[PDB]
Amino acid sequence: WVMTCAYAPSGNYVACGGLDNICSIYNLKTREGNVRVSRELAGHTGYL
Amino acid sequence: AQLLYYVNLLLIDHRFLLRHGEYVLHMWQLNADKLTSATNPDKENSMSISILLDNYCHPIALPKHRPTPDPEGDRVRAEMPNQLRKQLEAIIATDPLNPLTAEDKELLWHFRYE
Amino acid sequence: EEWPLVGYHEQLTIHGKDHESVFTVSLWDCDRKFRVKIRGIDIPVLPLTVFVEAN
Amino acid sequence: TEDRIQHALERCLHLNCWSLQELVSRDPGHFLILLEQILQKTREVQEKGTYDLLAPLALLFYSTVLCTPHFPPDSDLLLKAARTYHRFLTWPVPYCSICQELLTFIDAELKAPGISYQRLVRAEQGLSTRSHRSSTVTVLLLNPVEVQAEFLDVADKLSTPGPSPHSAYITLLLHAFQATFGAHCDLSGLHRRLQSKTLAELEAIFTETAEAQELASGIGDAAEARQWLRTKLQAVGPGKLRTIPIPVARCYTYSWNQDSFDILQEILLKEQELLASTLRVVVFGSDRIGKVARAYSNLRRLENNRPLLTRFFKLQFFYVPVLPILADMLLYYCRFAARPVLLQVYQTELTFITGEKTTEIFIHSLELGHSAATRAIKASGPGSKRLEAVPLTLQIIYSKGAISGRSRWSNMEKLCTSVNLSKATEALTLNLTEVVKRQGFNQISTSQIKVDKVQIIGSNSCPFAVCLDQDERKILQSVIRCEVSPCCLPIMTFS
Repeated sequence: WVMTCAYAPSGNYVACGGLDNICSIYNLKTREGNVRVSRELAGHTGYL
Repeated sequence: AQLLYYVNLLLIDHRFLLRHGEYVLHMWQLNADKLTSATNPDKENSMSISILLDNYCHPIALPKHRPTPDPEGDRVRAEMPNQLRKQLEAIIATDPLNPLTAEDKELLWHFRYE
Repeated sequence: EEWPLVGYHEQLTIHGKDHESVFTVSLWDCDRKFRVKIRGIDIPVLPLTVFVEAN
Repeated sequence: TEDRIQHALERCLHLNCWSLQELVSRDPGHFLILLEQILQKTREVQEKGTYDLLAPLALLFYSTVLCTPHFPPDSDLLLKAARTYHRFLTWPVPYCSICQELLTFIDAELKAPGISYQRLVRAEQGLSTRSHRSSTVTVLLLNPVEVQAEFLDVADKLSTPGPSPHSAYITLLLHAFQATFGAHCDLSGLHRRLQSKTLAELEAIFTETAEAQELASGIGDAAEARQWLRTKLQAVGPGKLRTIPIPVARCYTYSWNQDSFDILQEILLKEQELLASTLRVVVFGSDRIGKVARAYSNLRRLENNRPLLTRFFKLQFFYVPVLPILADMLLYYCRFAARPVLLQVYQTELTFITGEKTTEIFIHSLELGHSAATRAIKASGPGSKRLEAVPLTLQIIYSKGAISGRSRWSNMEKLCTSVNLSKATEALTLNLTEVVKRQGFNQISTSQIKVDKVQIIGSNSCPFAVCLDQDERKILQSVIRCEVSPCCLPIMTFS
């Protein structure tokens, strides 16, 4: 249930979120070059 | 009509109590067999029967009879009339493969000390 | 071998007793006609009319 | 009069009850005659063995012996009744378990007359003592748009506070004293003298009367208990016997347009100011108002796991299929119905895509997939404003069970958009909308198979949305395995 996304100005990070009430940040330039989840910014009490 | 299966169950168990609950029994398939009190070991292709015996808040025991003198025989000790005695003895004289008709049963039961 | 070493109608009838101290019922106090409930039959394998007949 | 009673009795054991309980109340003398007749019919059953006609008699006795204005000392009706119902201990459960609890009530009524009606009234009013304090509250959860205006009227009437603690204490004292001293007391003089007395002294008098009644009921011997109670009441202190009916209990009527039982905790705030105990929730019910059982679901587990209402009260829910006759019949049912009917709740073992596990319960149904997703968007609102079904690949093993213990297994791998489970030990009618051909339209093959137990395994890359009991607001996706098998606040039925 993704509702939003946001390319970082640097181009290294991308963010997304939705009804999960979490802003999942992903790193495109990963140590191993994979699409790895950098962070789960949780704390919001409603859909992102 | 052709009989296909059968099963038997004791209604009083081995410790003087009546049967209560749900019982599922396996079926022997068709003597001293038809008087069998065991369940079929073949639990894979055997006809099964499920029955219910109503529960009871307390055990349904069955007491032991107590021995009491029976004057019906003690003081009944004078020789019976020769005709009735003749009938009794003539009845007793047949082979054990002679089926006792109801009449004979009643006669013998009344004369249960001759 | 080591398998260790493994009443009367008056005591087993409700009548003459207070319901508080009832623990068993003699079989001879129950005048209800015997009753049994059948549920069904089940054969896993198919070999018409059928009918149980208890006796 | 006797033949009228016999006709009514034979026509109520076929609004035929209310008429019995309204013809006897006229004359203090009609309560013994009816009881005698009941015993005769009861004895016939005891002689015969007709299993199906005992519980209505066992409820009519309890109901009349508790409204009987007074039992003459000469009449030995209670002893004959106890001898008649003592011989049911040999009957199958539950008859012996209704008779044991009737015999206890007949000992409470043999030792302390009127105790079983003073307990009820005390409780229902909320006018208990500081030794044995209790309370009962009735909440009329009714939907204004569904209930009829006749029922709305009856509800309004019932809610109106009729009695006061003063009047309630006067009625309780009058009936406790009358039950014991029959006609030999002056109920007009006693009422006139009690009217001028103050509320506090009335409360003290009732507390002593209730303690004396309880202690007399506690005495082993019946014969001396009555004399001791009579002497105690004389120390505390021919006419015509008077029928004292049951005072209306406390009731509250709240407008329930919702389906969840959250309303109740909001009520509990004014309970902080309005105070084990018990709460009589009288749910008024329609066909779809299915969802009431779904709300029951929460209030069952939710509370069992987060006790909030149960902290003080024992809840009891009453289903109405939807003073005047409806008021009387309602109160009588709620008062004398005391045997619940628990409905089956299916159990589900869920393994999530993460790997966590927690057993759950679906009372009504279990939907999955396109149905689950559709309900997910129905519960979105602004989401559904800003927001075909690609099939979900599930390997499903369903087992058909039996009392014999021989489970017949079968299995299949499928690629179906949705799968809903629906109710017929029980049977679970199941639907499987297969995607015979994926595309914005997927071929739909509704498959109705009769499964009781099911085992669903979905690919970890194919999370499947799951709805339990049609609860559109809490669908569960991200599950990878689901194992389903057929597993205080009771609902209640009169029989």
